[PDB]
Amino acid sequence: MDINELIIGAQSADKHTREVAETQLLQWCDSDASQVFKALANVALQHEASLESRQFALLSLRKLITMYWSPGFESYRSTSNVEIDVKDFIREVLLKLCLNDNENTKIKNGASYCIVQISAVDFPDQWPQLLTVIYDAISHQHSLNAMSLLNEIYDDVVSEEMFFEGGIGLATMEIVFKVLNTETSTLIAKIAALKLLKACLLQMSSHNEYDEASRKSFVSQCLATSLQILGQLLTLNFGNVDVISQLKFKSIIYENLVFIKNDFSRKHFSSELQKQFKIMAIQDLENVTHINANEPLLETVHDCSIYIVEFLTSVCTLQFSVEEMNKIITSLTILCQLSSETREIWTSDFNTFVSKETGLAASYNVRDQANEFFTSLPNPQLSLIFKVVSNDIEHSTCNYSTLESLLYLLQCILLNDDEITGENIDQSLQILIKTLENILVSQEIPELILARAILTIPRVLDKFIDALPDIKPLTSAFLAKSLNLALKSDKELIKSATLIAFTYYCYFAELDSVLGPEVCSETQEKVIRIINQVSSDAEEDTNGALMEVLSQVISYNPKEPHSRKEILQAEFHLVFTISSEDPANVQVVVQSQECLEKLLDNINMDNYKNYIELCLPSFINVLDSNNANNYRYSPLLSLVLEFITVFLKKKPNDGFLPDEINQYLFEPLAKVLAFSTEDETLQLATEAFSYLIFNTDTRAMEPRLMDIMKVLERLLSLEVSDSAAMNVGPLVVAIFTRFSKEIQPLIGRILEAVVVRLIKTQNISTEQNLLSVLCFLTCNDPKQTVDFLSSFQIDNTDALTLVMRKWIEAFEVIRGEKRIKENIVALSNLFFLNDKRLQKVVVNGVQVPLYTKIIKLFVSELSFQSKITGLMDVKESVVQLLVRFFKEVASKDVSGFHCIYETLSDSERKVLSEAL
Amino acid sequence: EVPTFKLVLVGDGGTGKTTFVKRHLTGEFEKKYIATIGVEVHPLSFYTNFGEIKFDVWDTAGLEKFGGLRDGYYINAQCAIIMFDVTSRITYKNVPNWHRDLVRVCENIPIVLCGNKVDVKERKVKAKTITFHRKKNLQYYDISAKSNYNFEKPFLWLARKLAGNPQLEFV
Ligand SMILES: Nc1nc2c(ncn2[C@@H]2O[C@H](COP(=O)(O)OP(=O)(O)OP(=O)(O)O)[C@@H](O)[C@H]2O)c(=O)[nH]1
Ligand SMILES: [Mg+2]
Repeated sequence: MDINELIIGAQSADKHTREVAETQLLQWCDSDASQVFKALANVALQHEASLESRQFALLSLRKLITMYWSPGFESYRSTSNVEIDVKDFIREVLLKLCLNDNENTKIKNGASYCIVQISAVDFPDQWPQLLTVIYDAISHQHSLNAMSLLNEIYDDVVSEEMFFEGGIGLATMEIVFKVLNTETSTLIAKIAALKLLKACLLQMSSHNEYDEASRKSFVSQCLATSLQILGQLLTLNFGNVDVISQLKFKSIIYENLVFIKNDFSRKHFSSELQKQFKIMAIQDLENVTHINANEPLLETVHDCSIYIVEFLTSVCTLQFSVEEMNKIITSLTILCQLSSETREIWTSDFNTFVSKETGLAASYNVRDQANEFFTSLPNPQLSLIFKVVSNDIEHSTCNYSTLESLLYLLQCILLNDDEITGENIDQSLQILIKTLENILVSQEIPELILARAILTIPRVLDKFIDALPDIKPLTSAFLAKSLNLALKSDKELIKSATLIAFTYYCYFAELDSVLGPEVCSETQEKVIRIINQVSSDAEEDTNGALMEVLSQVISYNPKEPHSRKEILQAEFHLVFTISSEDPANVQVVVQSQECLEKLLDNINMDNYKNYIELCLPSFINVLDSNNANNYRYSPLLSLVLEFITVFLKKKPNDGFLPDEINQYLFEPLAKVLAFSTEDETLQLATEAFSYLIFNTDTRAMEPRLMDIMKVLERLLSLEVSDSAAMNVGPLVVAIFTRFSKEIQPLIGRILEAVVVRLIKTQNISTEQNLLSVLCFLTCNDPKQTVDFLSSFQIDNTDALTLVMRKWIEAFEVIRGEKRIKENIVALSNLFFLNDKRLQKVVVNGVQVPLYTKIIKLFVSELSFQSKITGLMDVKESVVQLLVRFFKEVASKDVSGFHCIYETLSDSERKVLSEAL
Repeated sequence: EVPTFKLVLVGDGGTGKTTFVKRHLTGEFEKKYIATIGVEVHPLSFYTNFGEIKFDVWDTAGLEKFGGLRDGYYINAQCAIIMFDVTSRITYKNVPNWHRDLVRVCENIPIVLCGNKVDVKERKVKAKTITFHRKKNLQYYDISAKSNYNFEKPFLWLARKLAGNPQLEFV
């Protein structure tokens, strides 16, 4: 009965006290909600209570409101007791808490959340006092608490029907404009008003393609007024004594402008205002860069600069004056400079550098926004600004404090798709490449400047490949220098920069044709050495970059009569080691699959023997080392299985797989299929084993038939999951296609196993896979299959009737044409047997003959078509199967079809007659 | 004397919060989705080169029908993890609501965004996950409970942010 005891016990970590406290609370409030709500409001209003208890009171009141307030909630509970006298009290309590400036932020947040929850039903028509008090407080007292409350109200509960047709929109817009226009309102009040403006713009933007003049005129007027006010505010100035608040003010202003520009029609945002705010934003970059010379301050500086650069990116389609362009460059150089913390992090841990440069870093600095800005520029502005940045680089060669940022802007410009062309770029680019060469040649250069030089040179060569006449010797020289400076230094950051530069060279230049075979071989050796040196400390998705670079390296692997065996062996050693370390990284896994595929596209039955002894013993050792844990799930085991299946699947088309690989793989694959239980492991092992069986020479596999059969029996026996059993199809297909003569004595075991698993399994996809297996068995030898199914019995009941029931039920459930064709051909083969022992079984889904139901289902399929198992792929459409079936039937094999047709509906007979 | 930090796990159902916590607690991994009622409090102990860090993880229910008084648990919390399954884009779309409810009860706490089960099929949310954290200064980690891809990274980052020593590392 003591609310304080309940709200204390409910916060306890132990299970017993918390559950009993919550149960007591819910039982009490279901008995009399009016007392519980009043007590919660009181203990929320008692300033003497602990903050944790007040906040728990508010957050519990929020939940109780969701359940016992009034109908219309999707979770409203019947038999409430909240009379209006309690609602009127707690509404006043909430609208007192939510704007009492002395209250701690957590209590104000809780009160605002409760008000929003109430307003999800009671707003606005039931509680006009809410809006009256908010508007009074905002317009007369500039109470930013009420502005925050209204902003949170627009977020959750206000909808466009309330905004446009209701009084919410006009009144809110007028109040916001009144607050912004008055200079008396404090800067924080202006920030809150601009946040309300942003929420109103989001309301106006959520709906689009309006069809009501009552809205369009209002939207246009509000947009014109808001743009005028934002221009006035940006023309207003401050004493620079509260610079963080000024930075927030500018940040929210340009957030509003970027929202208007990017998510509204161009009609309402005049190009003259575009040109004005362009100049304003450039002046604000200049102001922010001067302010930056004065840690939270730097953070807000970067946040404001991100929004300003975003606005310039939106405006970027406009023309930039040369002085405005120079101001933009001079500001972005100061803003794109690496913070000392990031410089230290990159120097100490090159893995962060690799993550950032690969684009996988969980961050978004001003640098990325500048990249977006330069990427979006149009061709004339891009061509002008490239000259500016190149000139600034040339003048700042000795200014190492800023040169890195200039190289980053140059890189961002060169990432732009548009091809830079102009009056006199040729002289500029020659000076630029000479400067980059001097940077590489120089000594005692800071490692980040050198790393930016190393990655910028590939962009320079790529962008201007159509203009450099000496592109080949320059590319060769720069690649040689990038590799040498990585080999001859212990800064792993430089090595990572060099390998990233190498993959950028691979993405634009055909190195294997411009460098020549010997230079290509030597560069492959240098890159694999660099990767080997780096791999000893790779982490945080550095391995993904190493795998990508190794893929590019192996993509230039020379022809078979000239390839160096040692280089290939080192390449395989690296692709194996780097993927065995950190094996769980899915990107590393898939890139290693692609690397192995690339490394096995150039194989033949002569060199495949050498490939076996290189690759297979590494996989066999992992399979052996996983035997102790019963081949349970492990990323390394799945990785080696996914490598074995690729090595098998990349067979030489000249003929069968060598016996050596079979002798290597058969024992561990048999063991893993006989002992493992994990679904993924069994699936991968079955995928490998089935392909090995399908592509092994007949004379080599013949002695192992008993082992294969035992493995199949275990793999479909009950101690393995049905989802893993789904893969049984390919193994049986491979067995039959390989042992086309030896299966005759043991085929009965296969049929017994298939039928028993079919009748045991519940899983739909497993049922379909076993049906496909049984279909293949019947189509291969219908007589033996029917003889075994009819003669063999399960649980003292013949299998035949049960399998017919399940087969027809599943066929009625089956979908997709690929599976339908197999059932079509199987049932047609069964019909063509013309043996009474089948057709005399009665079946129902009215009880009818089994053949009668077969042909009825076939007719139903023909009606439907009128409008992935692949175990019996013939690449022939179902229509010709149907027409050949019905024409063979009409050839009068058994006279019953005429009686059935006359029994069937006239419409179906007409459909058959019109189809053939 | 041993420091202790309260951790609240949030995220929709099916995102493997319970499997993640159980893996940390015992090393076992349970394959069958069983719903969570209320919250379970599990003490996790991580040894470091600078003593012991002992999180008290609150595995909050991710189902609204079972999230009774869920907001009542975030009080006086010191860190949070927002879990979402990359296989269910709706969970990522609902992540902002989880962040809102976390920052309402305990503002400015260090919060980690974790995309669970990257191993299932292929990523269904791709790189859109970067969009949310980049503005609110969260750190996004691909993690999983079927494979230990990054299972220790969230706790390591939280320990670094709470103990104030970026050089701390688990052993
Ligand atoms: N493939 C895969 N499955 C996983 C992984 N983690 C968990 N699962 C499975 O997905 C489900 C997750 O269950 P829970 O951990 O209870 O999920 P939850 O969202 O925390 O559930 P509640 O606590 O009830 O909200 C279970 O079936 C797990 O076995 C993972 O990394 N990979
Ligand atoms: Mg659960």
